[PDB]
Amino acid sequence: MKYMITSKGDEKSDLLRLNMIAGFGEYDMEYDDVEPEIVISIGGDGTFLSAFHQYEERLDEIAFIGIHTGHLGFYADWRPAEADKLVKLLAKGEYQKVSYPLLKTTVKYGIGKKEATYLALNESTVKSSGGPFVVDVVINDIHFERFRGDGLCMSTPSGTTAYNKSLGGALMHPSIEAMQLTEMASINNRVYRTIGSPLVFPKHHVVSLQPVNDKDFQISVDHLSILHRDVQEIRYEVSAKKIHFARFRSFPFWRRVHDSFIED
Amino acid sequence: MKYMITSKGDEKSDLLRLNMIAGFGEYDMEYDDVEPEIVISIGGDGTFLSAFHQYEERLDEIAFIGIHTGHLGFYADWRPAEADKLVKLLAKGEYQKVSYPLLKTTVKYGIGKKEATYLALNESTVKSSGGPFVVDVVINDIHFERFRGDGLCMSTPSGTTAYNKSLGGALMHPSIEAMQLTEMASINNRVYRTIGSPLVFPKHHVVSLQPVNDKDFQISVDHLSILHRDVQEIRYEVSAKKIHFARFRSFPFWRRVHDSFIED
Amino acid sequence: MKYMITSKGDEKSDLLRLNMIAGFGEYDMEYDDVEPEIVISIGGDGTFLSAFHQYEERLDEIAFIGIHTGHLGFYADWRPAEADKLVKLLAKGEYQKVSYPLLKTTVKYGIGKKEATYLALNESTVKSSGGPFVVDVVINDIHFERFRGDGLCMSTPSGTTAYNKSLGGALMHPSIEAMQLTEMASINNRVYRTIGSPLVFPKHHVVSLQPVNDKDFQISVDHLSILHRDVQEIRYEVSAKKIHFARFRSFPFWRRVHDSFIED
Amino acid sequence: MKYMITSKGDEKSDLLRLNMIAGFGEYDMEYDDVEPEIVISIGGDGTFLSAFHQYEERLDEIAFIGIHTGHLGFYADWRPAEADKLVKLLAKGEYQKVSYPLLKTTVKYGIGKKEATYLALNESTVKSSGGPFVVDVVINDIHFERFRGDGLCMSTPSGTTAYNKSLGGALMHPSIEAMQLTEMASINNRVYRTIGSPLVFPKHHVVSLQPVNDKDFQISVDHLSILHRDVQEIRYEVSAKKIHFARFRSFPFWRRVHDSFIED
Ligand SMILES: NC(=O)c1ccc[n+]([C@@H]2O[C@H](COP(=O)([O-])OP(=O)(O)OC[C@H]3O[C@@H](n4cnc5c(N)ncnc54)[C@H](OP(=O)(O)O)[C@@H]3O)[C@@H](O)[C@H]2O)c1
Ligand SMILES: NC(=O)c1ccc[n+]([C@@H]2O[C@H](COP(=O)([O-])OP(=O)(O)OC[C@H]3O[C@@H](n4cnc5c(N)ncnc54)[C@H](OP(=O)(O)O)[C@@H]3O)[C@@H](O)[C@H]2O)c1
Ligand SMILES: NC(=O)c1ccc[n+]([C@@H]2O[C@H](COP(=O)([O-])OP(=O)(O)OC[C@H]3O[C@@H](n4cnc5c(N)ncnc54)[C@H](OP(=O)(O)O)[C@@H]3O)[C@@H](O)[C@H]2O)c1
Ligand SMILES: NC(=O)c1ccc[n+]([C@@H]2O[C@H](COP(=O)([O-])OP(=O)(O)OC[C@H]3O[C@@H](n4cnc5c(N)ncnc54)[C@H](OP(=O)(O)O)[C@@H]3O)[C@@H](O)[C@H]2O)c1
Repeated sequence: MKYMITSKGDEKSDLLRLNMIAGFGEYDMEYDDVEPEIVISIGGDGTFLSAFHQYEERLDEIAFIGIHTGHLGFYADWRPAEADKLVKLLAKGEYQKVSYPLLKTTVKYGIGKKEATYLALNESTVKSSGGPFVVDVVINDIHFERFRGDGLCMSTPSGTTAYNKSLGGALMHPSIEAMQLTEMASINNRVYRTIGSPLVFPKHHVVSLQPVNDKDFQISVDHLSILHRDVQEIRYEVSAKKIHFARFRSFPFWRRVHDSFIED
Repeated sequence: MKYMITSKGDEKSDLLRLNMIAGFGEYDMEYDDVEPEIVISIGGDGTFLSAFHQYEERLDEIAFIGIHTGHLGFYADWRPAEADKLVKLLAKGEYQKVSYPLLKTTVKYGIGKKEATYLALNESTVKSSGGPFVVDVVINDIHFERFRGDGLCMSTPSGTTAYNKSLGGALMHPSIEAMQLTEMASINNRVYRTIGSPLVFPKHHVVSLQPVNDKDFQISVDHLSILHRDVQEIRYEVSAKKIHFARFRSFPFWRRVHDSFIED
Repeated sequence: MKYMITSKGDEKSDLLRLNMIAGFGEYDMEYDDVEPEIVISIGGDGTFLSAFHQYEERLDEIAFIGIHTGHLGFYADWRPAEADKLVKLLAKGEYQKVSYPLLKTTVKYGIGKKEATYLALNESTVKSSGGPFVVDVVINDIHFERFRGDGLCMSTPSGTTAYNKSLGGALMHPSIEAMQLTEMASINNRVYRTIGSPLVFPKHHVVSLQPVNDKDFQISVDHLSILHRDVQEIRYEVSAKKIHFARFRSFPFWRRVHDSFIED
Repeated sequence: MKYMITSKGDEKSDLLRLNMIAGFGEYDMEYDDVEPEIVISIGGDGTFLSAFHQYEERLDEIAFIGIHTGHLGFYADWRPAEADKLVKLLAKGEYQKVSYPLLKTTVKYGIGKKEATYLALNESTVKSSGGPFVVDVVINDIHFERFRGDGLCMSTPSGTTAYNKSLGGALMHPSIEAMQLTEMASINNRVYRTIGSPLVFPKHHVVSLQPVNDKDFQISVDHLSILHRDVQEIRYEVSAKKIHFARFRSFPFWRRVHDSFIED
């Protein structure tokens, strides 16, 4: 079946890439970066995030795999030393698929726009253009809070180990179909009030951020960060779409969390 | 159908109880506190927790309802002024059922014991007998961390608004079948290391606490707190059992959270 | 003695300003905004911060007073209804002086620059140009940590109720001659490590931030926020300079904290 | 001059103790554990805390030194390998003295008692007898907050690296004459309100905890933890008394913090 390999582009990753391609030549197995059915990422988690966003229109037709050339990421998942074993396993068709939830982000504007929709594997965040940051937070059409602070982060389950974590969020097992909202430096006094706690939302729950003042926002979706102007609504929900992984071997989520934060 | 009413036992709750009983006399509707199919709690959330634990062997045959005589709890849910409307609605059989996940706790001992199993609607916690507190945390048979601190809290989704919240935990929608673990005053230096973050676990995941030193622990299950001696394992998992509520009207979880923490 | 009055510039503040000026005409008391000995701020804390920064070269020759036209700020301190009583008290010379510590910030560059020095009443912060943020933190010439995250905040004691607070910092009584450093969304895993906790530093302690990558930083000093380029060092220390307040009456710091965050 | 040595009482500490005593025999230098002028602690920080509490009536006449037989504590401060060098230095009278602030705790009761006063080098804490914990917090005679939660911790500056830290407190340089108050699992909703933040208090500020319900409290002072009954007031203040250290060499506080929490 058709595959492609992205590389971080340093000496180590390119050489491993060329080796795997040569390895794949002894099977069938066809290189195709337009319509791959396997996408192998070699580098780190940032490399892996770029690979996902490259093929974010073909998610239902692709199974991703990551190899880490340094740490040990949460998306890659294979050591360089295991590259040969992986070539043989991929070529044999010797894998089950595992799916992780994604986050759908919708930015609505005033005319012209032309709403934009984004898909995130880690998180989307919102901050001001700089700028006091003030939004009304609306959960399933009901006004929940007026947030004043530095911004908000909405994380997928596999994104919980990233930005979500730095902000005091929970780590959620990625079999849970949910998104998690954390505060960045909320202001709380006797007049301005936020929940404080991170909030975890199931599928079909919609979290809507609405401008109070100030309709310009710096919005991030994984690595991408853009200033959006004349924003009417930022709308968060668990995507109907999933990312599929090829595995292969047991490497439990909590073991990855252990290895990354406790040690090994 | 058979019902019973528990009261907080102050003047206000007893009178509302007697009124509802009189109200129920005009229907059928039979009072029975041994095998009720409806359990109405009048008081607060503590009243409601006592009602659940009274009937924790009959959960699959009961639908609970709470009335709050002060605040506004997360389990009750009806204002005293709505008592008459509720009598008519209960009597008519005019309700759908909503189910919340429960937490199963297993305490294993050395001979004699005779493991004990407990069911929690809010949380179970563990602290020392007093006492440095040190446990090994084992997730699905794999050693995750050695926790040193004041204790650990394992919360259900509806318990997230309680003890879980005070500890920095996430608020989780109770449609999510999960349990959440938070730290109490963890010790972290270059030698002792915990994850820090709260952890959210799906069904079938098992979290096991094992003594390092020190086999005596003060274990809480909702209101109940007991010193357990010669403990070999404390085992946490999402229960297969659920609590059923009678509703009635829309009162969304996030609206309850809003009313309780933001205002109204 | 010579005074001046700054106003927030809304209807309420301008009218109170003109009234106080008329009131001051019945005494002596001379209006002078070039070399005032009394600076009265009417508005909020932002108004007060602007007044301080206007006269930050004459601090040793000035006594500040704030009037709040809405809340209740930490710098103002007088209700509009008390304006007449304040005119008489100021004119009589009926006040003792109270001094608060200030924060000195030094930004060093590569040639050309021409180091810049700034004085802060609340805090100075550092974030990236956008941009992973990574700095080496050096305390009294010794390398303390490599910080990776969103930024750092260094707060004076009276600034602790502001940005410092949102970040998890301690509230410090302003009689303590100290500065406090908090983290913004620090990254911590088995490889990247920060202290986590806020750090409180006495006089003469120097905290130095040094670029790792990336020599461009968005630096704030109270309201002012500038992108500095080709930065070699950001240097934090308790200033030798103090701000002087005129009081008047007892309004204890902890009472102000109570009124602002608990209620009243 | 007269000295004494306490040991942790394991094989390693006793042998080092006997060696130092033999070493001290070649000077003058007299062993006296009733009225020592030098107290050397060999073990860890717990060993050191016991040594301080042994001689807490003679603080003004003593200079303490700690040797750590494992880690690296904040009070000891010398490696076993440096024991000989330390004997010679102590015997020569080749040291300046450094003083750290202490915390005075006063427990007032109803008749009989007979107030008790305690001195803490790390912290004093308060929790319930078990037991919802509810106290009124009164700062300099003014009611600041009604705290509901698990307890409160009041830490000295050198205690900030201990229990204070686990609770989210600031690390304070021990040249600052201050005490710091942190919350343990505070309850906060629209009805019950605490400050959240840690509070840092200068000398002469008095923090008073008063029972709301419930006059029984589990009070800790460093290692000591006692249930006090029929309590009317717990009163916290920076002590007029200081602990004196013998040094010797530069080992800056922030370097100790680095070594203990970052690495080395
Ligand atoms: N304060 C914060 O915690 C903070 C601030 C901004 C952004 N971020 C995170 O960085 C990600 C991408 O940022 P960027 O492209 O601008 O580069 P970046 O900030 O330099 O990347 C940050 C680090 O996040 C790691 N990472 C990626 N996914 C992760 C996951 N699911 N769990 C744990 N760590 C993960 C990456 O690992 P590799 O080295 O293997 O690539 C990288 O080292 C975002 O999606 C966000 O989660 C965090
Ligand atoms: N530091 C803390 O946050 C802390 C410490 C110990 C226990 N607790 C909580 O208290 C519960 C029972 O404790 P207790 O029997 O010993 O009496 P308690 O400590 O005096 O009760 C604590 C409060 O928790 C409220 N509560 C109960 N369930 C809740 C929920 N799901 N969400 C938000 N608040 C809730 C109760 O409301 P009502 O007034 O309506 O009854 C009560 O006022 C435990 O299950 C635990 O969650 C909290
Ligand atoms: N996430 C955060 O907590 C956050 C983010 C950015 C900036 N800030 C704070 O805002 C200050 C100025 O910001 P800005 O000029 O850009 O306008 P701003 O962000 O809109 O002002 C923020 C608020 O801080 C209040 N404030 C000022 N000094 C304070 C103090 N010492 N204690 C408690 N609150 C205080 C002001 O009160 P008034 O309404 O009376 O003016 C204002 O409402 C900064 O010095 C910083 O402390 C906080
Ligand atoms: N959750 C918590 O963070 C927690 C809970 C209870 C008590 N404590 C702390 O433990 C101290 C004594 O407790 P204990 O007698 O019952 O024995 P313990 O709890 O077993 O001792 C706790 C640890 O604290 C260390 N320590 C002592 N002073 C310190 C300091 N100033 N900075 C950093 N670490 C320090 C000790 O080091 P050594 O091994 O060298 O002796 C010991 O390992 C208390 O004074 C309190 O600060 C902390």
